[PDB]
Amino acid sequence: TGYDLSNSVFSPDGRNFQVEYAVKAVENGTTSIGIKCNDGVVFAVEKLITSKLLVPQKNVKIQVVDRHIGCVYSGLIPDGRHLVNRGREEAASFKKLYKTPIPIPAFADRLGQYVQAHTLYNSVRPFGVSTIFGGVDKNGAHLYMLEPSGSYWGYKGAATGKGRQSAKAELEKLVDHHPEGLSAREAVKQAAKIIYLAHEDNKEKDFELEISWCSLSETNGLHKFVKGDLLQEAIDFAQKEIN
Amino acid sequence: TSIMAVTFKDGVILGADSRTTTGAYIANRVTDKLTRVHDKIWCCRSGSAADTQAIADIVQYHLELYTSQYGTPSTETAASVFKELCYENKDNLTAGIIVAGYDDKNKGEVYTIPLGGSVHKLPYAIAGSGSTFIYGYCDKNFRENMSKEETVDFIKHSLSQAIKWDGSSGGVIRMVVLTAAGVERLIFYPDEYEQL
Amino acid sequence: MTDRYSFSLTTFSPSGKLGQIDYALTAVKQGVTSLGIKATNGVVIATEKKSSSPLAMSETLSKVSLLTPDIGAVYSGMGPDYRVLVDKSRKVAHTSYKRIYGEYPPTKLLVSEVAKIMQEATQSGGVRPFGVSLLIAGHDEFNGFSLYQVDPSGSYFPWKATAIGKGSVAAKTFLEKRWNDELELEDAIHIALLTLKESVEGEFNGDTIELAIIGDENPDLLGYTGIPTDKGPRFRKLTSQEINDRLEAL
Amino acid sequence: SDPSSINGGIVVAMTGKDCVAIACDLRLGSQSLGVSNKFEKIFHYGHVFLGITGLATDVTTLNEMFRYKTNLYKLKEERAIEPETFTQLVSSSLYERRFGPYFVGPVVAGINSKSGKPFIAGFDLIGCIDEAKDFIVSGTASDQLFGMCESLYEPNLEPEDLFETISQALLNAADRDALSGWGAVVYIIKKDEVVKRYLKMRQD
Amino acid sequence: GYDRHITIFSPEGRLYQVEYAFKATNQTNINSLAVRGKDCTVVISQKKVPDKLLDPTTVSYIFCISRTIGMVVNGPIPDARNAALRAKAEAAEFRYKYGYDMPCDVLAKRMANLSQIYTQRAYMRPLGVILTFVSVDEELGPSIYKTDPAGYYVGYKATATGPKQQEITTNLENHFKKSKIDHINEESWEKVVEFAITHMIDALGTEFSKNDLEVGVATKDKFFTLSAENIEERLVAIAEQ
Amino acid sequence: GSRRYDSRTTIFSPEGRLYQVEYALESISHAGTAIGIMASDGIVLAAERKVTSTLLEQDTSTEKLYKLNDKIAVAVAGLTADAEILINTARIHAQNYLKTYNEDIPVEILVRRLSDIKQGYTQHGGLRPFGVSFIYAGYDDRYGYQLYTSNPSGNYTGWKAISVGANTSAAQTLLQMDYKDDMKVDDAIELALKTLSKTTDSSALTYDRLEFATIRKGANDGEVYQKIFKPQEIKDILVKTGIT
Amino acid sequence: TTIVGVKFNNGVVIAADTRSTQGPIVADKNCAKLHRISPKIWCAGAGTAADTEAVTQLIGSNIELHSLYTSREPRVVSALQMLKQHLFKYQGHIGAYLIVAGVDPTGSHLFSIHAHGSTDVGYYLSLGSGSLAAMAVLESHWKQDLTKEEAIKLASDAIQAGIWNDLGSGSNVDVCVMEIGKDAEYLRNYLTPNVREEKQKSYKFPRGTTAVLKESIVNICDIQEE
Amino acid sequence: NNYDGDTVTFSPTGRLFQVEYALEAIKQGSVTVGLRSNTHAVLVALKRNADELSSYQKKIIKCDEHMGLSLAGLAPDARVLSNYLRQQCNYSSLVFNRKLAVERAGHLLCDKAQKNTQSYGGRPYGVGLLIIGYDKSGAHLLEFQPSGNVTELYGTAIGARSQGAKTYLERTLDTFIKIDGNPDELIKAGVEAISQSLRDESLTVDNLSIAIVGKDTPFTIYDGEAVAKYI
Amino acid sequence: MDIILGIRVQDSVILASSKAVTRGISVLKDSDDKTRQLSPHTLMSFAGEAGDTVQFAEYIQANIQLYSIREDYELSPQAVSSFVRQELAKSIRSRRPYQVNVLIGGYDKKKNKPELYQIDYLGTKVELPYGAHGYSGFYTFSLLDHHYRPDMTTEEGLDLLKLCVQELEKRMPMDFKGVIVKIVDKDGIRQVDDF
Ligand SMILES: [Mg+2]
Ligand SMILES: [Mg+2]
Ligand SMILES: [Mg+2]
Ligand SMILES: [Mg+2]
Ligand SMILES: [Mg+2]
Ligand SMILES: [Mg+2]
Ligand SMILES: [Mg+2]
Repeated sequence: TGYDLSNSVFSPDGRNFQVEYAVKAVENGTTSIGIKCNDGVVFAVEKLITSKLLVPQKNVKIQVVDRHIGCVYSGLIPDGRHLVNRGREEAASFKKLYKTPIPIPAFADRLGQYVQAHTLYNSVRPFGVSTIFGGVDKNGAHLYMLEPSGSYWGYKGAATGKGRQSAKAELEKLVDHHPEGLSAREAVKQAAKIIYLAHEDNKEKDFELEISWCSLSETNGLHKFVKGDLLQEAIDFAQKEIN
Repeated sequence: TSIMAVTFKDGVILGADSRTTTGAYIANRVTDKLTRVHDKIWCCRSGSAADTQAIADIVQYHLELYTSQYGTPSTETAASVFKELCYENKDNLTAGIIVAGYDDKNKGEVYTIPLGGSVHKLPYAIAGSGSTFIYGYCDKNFRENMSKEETVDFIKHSLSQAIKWDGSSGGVIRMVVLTAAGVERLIFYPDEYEQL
Repeated sequence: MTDRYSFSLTTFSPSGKLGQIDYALTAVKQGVTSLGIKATNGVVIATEKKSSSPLAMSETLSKVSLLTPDIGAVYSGMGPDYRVLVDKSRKVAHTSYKRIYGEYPPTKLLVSEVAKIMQEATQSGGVRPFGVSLLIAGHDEFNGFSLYQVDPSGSYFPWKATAIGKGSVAAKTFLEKRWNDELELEDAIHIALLTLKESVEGEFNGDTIELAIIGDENPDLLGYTGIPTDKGPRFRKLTSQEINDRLEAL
Repeated sequence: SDPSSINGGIVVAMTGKDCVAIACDLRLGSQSLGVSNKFEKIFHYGHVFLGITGLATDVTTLNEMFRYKTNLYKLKEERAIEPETFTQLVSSSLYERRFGPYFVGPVVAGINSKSGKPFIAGFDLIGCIDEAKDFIVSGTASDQLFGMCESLYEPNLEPEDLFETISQALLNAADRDALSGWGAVVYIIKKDEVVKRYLKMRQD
Repeated sequence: GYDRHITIFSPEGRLYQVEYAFKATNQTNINSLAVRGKDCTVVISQKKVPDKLLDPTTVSYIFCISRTIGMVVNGPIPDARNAALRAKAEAAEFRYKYGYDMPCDVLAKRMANLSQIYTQRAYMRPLGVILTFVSVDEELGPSIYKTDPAGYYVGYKATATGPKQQEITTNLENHFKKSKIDHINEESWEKVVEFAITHMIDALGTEFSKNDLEVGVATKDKFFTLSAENIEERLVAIAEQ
Repeated sequence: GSRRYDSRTTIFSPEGRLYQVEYALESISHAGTAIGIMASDGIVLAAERKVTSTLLEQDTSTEKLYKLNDKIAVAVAGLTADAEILINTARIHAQNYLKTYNEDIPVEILVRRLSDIKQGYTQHGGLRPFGVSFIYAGYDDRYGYQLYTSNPSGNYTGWKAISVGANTSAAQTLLQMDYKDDMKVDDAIELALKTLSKTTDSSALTYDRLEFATIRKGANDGEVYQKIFKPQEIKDILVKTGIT
Repeated sequence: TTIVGVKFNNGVVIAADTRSTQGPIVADKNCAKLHRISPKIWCAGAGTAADTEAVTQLIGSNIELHSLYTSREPRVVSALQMLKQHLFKYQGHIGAYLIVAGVDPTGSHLFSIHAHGSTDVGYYLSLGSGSLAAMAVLESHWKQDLTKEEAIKLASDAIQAGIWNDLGSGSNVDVCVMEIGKDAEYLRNYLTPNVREEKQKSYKFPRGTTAVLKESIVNICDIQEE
Repeated sequence: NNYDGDTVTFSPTGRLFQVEYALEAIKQGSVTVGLRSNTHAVLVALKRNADELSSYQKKIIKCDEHMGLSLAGLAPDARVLSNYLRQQCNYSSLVFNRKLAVERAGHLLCDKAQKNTQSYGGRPYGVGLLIIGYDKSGAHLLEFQPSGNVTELYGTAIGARSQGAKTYLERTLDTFIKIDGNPDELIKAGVEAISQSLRDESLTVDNLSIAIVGKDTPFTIYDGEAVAKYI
Repeated sequence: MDIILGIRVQDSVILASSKAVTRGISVLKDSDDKTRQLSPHTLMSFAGEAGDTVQFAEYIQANIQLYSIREDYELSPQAVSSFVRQELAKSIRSRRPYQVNVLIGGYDKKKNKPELYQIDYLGTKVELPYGAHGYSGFYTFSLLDHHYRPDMTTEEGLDLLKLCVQELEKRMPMDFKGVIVKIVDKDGIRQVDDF
């Protein structure tokens, strides 16, 4: 034994336990989701209100990469920021050499390879975040989710954090009860609901909802934060559904 | 050297003479100045033969690696890679490159990259020492959305005049046609184009 | 990152043993038997092509390798370690000799360079020893024919005949009985085949045996004519057919 | 100014029947000023002979470098280096300084101890091998040497006829060069004996 | 017990970290199979999309390395993509340096050498993947070369990889014991793909829909993968015979 | 991270000893015995090869005795591959000195440099020491004939007669008994072989299990010659001194 | 120097003169300028002679290693690509000008390469100070689909034009023929049109003509025994 | 326990013990309070001496004219991080002629701290920081933890027995947020908040440290006689 | 600087070196000693570029003194001269070369012979009976070629030297302000303080 004490060591079953322990930190984080819609993507996240002293609207968690990609994550927040900074360098260098803004699948692999590299050596620690990200490129909308092992796939909808089971089930319903499509505006409302539903498993504290989206028609393919009236509306849609 | 690239309704055509000189000596009279950097992204080269071959080979490498990872690159992307090499190494390069390619979304596109490494998207482009003598002719005779046969004639008549006046240009006129249909190489001999 | 294993992974134990070298030799012991025999007018090296699965094309896996036109190598132990040593050995024959002297190195000196590479893997930071023993056969003008064994420690020794791997103790005994200083190359090949049959379990033919010689200059393998003094490689790999021809008069 | 003609000097080598000769003047100067009449330009490493003309500091440096390399060669190979092999070593060593070269004109002379074949070779300062059968010349009076050698040389001279030929070639060439002369040495080289002869010549 | 954790020899001359990397190779619970035609090389792999929230078009273990070379991987996806990116870089660099396309067997050797280094150098872990490279080589013709975490590689008439590799392997051996040739004697790649799928069905004892498979095909001068609809057309022709 | 697997090859024990050096010396004590004896008119080096086989090619083999230059040779005891690394370094040092000063390197200066290299591996770098002890036999015009030893600690000392490898306690006692200052080379030869004959773990001592060398002024007029003995010449000297 | 390359039916031939000069002086009357990159890939160089030799040996060495690594016979495009990237890197400071010719599993090839790193393809090429004399002949007599015999004749005639008309070129013609599916045949001194006529007089000296101060025996042996 | 020997190791529940041990050094540090209105932001810090012959350790550091912080934990780590902040504020002015937004300063600190939690040989920082500033979007208060977590707040406290002050501020939120244009009242409220963390000792003239920044007020530190007015 | 001369007689080496130091327009000093003792029986005189001469000489001296302590032995003049030559040969392909010419006069206690080595800034070494650097040889060598004998005494060597310095003082345009003379023999190094 002692196989779990060092990153990059295979156990006798062929597992990297340090990566599996990184997942535990992710499973201990706040719930975050992504929903792919007809011409875009929506991202939402639960921000726990630790105290009344937190300034509302002011500790933003969703992050833009370039101008067309949104990223949200659950787990160790600083690890997520580190990963987005790297993502921004990778997007900048791609656009520098190739002119066109980085395609979402290309961007996903850039993050994938970087996260995977942190499972190759004992001199570094795996990332303690699962990251949901995506946006619009020249081939349409794309939504990805990336784990601490470096593993990622494309998704119709995705969820991570403490309320991931609840949110998955909610996402599975949307996929079945809308086999032809979901509009960006619908998806914003649905995102609000699913976060409110997933908040059951973090009930001791009350929370702040945060949403963003990129849609070819609603935002011109750029990533924007859902603010003001449209935010309030989706909050109302969500509040009516929990009764 | 006389090189040009012309967009038309079905795509783009590149044209060039076949002469390369060492002073007044014709070192090669059947040179191929039209080079492939991707299936339907080609370039015409002018300036230092060593520099433009080196650059072209590096771009072909970058686009082959781009393709493996991200699929077919745009013509704009190919021009951007050329530009990067020409701009960052302007002190050590003497390269004048025209990039021409065909997309299905974007159709035929032409980008000229002159000495300093700037980029310019154009309906058509001319370059090389022999190009100076056909600025007037090309400006007067180029129309947008010509047919394949009109475009072949425009290029043939243009390079015929460049060859006539420029001692550094000569030999055969080579052309490469880039469309949805594929890639077609054309060649025209002195006896055809001289008497136009 | 950065390689932060800058300390030795092979170290002396209280009894004076270098553990990793002994363990490397143990890996060689498990290896498939290979051998070499020196004759008056040549050298033969041979081994068993133990194919992992019958769907494997075993001719695509070369256990006997040309290092220079006059030098060849066979091994017992870890095949992948052998393959990279052959790449390095070929390169060092050029970088530290042919590019300097305009000629290929003599057998002992190439053996010396391979041995140095293997020694460094036994003392350098963050590496384990190579888990192979090599038998290197070759010819050069001033030393004639020679046969060398190289071990995981980097130690090398010249042999008249020897065997390494699985059934080496039995094979060495067999070789002590038959070897003499008057063997011609055909006699040595015949003894190599006889010796090798003992350690081979099942099929024993030209497709399961890999065998090469260092012998006469082959001008037909040179690839060009017209320079009298260039007479061609002395290393030749016997064909499947040539091996089977000699297995009848066996 | 030109580094290969500051110090002056000449070397010539010739092949005959089962022998080779190599000869050199003994002058070292600083342009017009004669500095030494004992500056030998021929060195040997076992049975391989090396003459070097050109810049004298590089002559000295290269001798010390090839002594170094042929000594290590001998310890490893357990035999003396041969003329053909040494020639390649000289070429390699010079070319490794392609863009900051030694300003020399080396000449190799020797007999292959196995085949018995006589061997000579010459180089430019940057390693190009000149492998003539008949004769090799080098130094500030090389044009004069090409003149003498071309007319005086015939193939298959016996050791003591070869001596007279190469001696007369060197002497009369040196007398038409301001920066060469002040004495001369001639090595006659056979498969097992080597004789060294100092010549009497004018001292102006 | 530290000879278990890094790539140094155990007292029996073994590398445990290499052995455990072979075990990671079957984590995905996928089987693949490669065969050679007259003019082509075919590789098929099981496709399993267990979650309904996944975009199944992005779920793949077959990679287009160069225009001529395809690669299928048996092992976790992150290590697979690491190997895929590296092989793409290697193949592109080879073409730039030496002026011709990297042969399938040469790329396999190169990746096998990289793997060998990870078994000898302590700071690098082995990749828990098995790589099967396919092409129609311009000198050697249809080619299959497979690499593993030990740095071993060899060419194959045909091969299989995954948890049930033995059943597929023996099934293939028995066919070639019959046919007595190195390959599937079939003109069209369509018919070689049908052979491949048929013999996987028999060996696994399972039936496939168009979404349960992944197919890669190598021909002279291009390697490509089939869509669900091209595979459907393959499945249909199989049923009607 | 990596610290976990570091043996720390360069630390003191609580008694103030260097573990790895002690264990390397233990390794060397199992190597074939090598003996050096100094006379007024030369030096003898004699060494025993570690058990042979009849198929080992003796006449082309070199495991114990190495030429560093024309005036200096070494006898080796320990890991041969480690010794070759150091030997080539010493050969290069000797040529560097000759190139710089145009004089052959004094024996001690060569010995000190090699010993300083060995020392470095015990103080810094975290690498294992070289498992090698040397006997140096050489001549220079300052001190004449000289014998030195060096071991994995990088300490060196001078000797009239010395042994390294297996059974040094027994060998040293025998040399201590029969050695005399006025002794000549031909007697020293006999002493060395007799000492190996008595200390050997083999049943008897034969030509095929020995390497032998001398450094003599025995060369026409004020100059020194090294003689690595051929197998036939070792057979002759064994007969001549009545051991076979 | 005159060097040519000529493509024919089933292969390619190269040829060169044999004069090497030091300024206006002939240093070697019978230099071999045809070098081997690999058994069936040969080249000839003009410009800085040490550079052409060095660059030939370096790429020849790396080509051999590449071939051993890939288990394939070397390709001409590989020699070309490695030469041009090496030369381009040194910006023309390595004064190597080469005609490279060969056959490989892919076919027969003929390339020129210039010191700065540019390359050219052709059916017939020439290089060196005699390149214009040679090219005049090649442009006069070359045709599509030459036989092996016609190509050797054409190539050697092109070299002869250099030998007679270019002061930089002289002495003999060397030829190397590379036919597909065969061994390359290197024909050293294929033509010999310049034998020195016998002189009028022997310049052999009477022995004792030269004045001598000292003789000594040089010790070329190592230190003697005993 | 087997998992706390370095920062590069997760526990089986996904914790980073070296980081948690770094957090523990803050809990031992002397209490410091931060709070803000819409016009001003205030830091109050209780300074701790070694004995009665010794000076009181300074807890408040100026970063720029519009920004500064207070510390709890390892003071040399605060000196490193505050120096880094000074440079970043400085870079923003020299290159962009722009005052560094307090929020950007928080993001930069987070990223600097994070790198020391993911690599071998490093250790986490062992200090907590409260950063106040007045920029283009008004008054701000940030809390930095050496885990890399940075949080924007109306008020807070860190160090030994900060919990008392933290509850006091939580009660008073609606009152102190409205103290606009009256610096003295905002300080008073901060001094009152920090008093809920005192036991045994009380606020004296060499004990108390106050800093304020706002609308027309450069970041300035009050010690000694200058705090008499507030005790 | 300017004139340095050396002559090897029967049992000693004599080095003569000019005293003037000139900075362009003015003679700054007329008593400068252009020499360093490298070992008890080895002396080096030097001339060339300002600053570099003394820096080089003191660097050589430091290295020879270090060797002497390490080995408790004095290097032979031949060995010292080869070391010095290598340093100058190394310097000529440097970024900024030492422009320094030297004469090395030593008495070899092993062979009981005086030895004079002439080395220029390129690293051109020659052993000579008498030597000079710069233009000094142009005025003096014809006298030395005439009068020199290998069996001269120290006093005869000094007299031949006076004759050399007198010819220099007559025909040389520069006033070099006389010479400092030093003798190297079996008993070491001494200065002749009346010349
Ligand atoms: Mg024209
Ligand atoms: Mg003269
Ligand atoms: Mg004169
Ligand atoms: Mg003269
Ligand atoms: Mg490893
Ligand atoms: Mg250029
Ligand atoms: Mg001089």
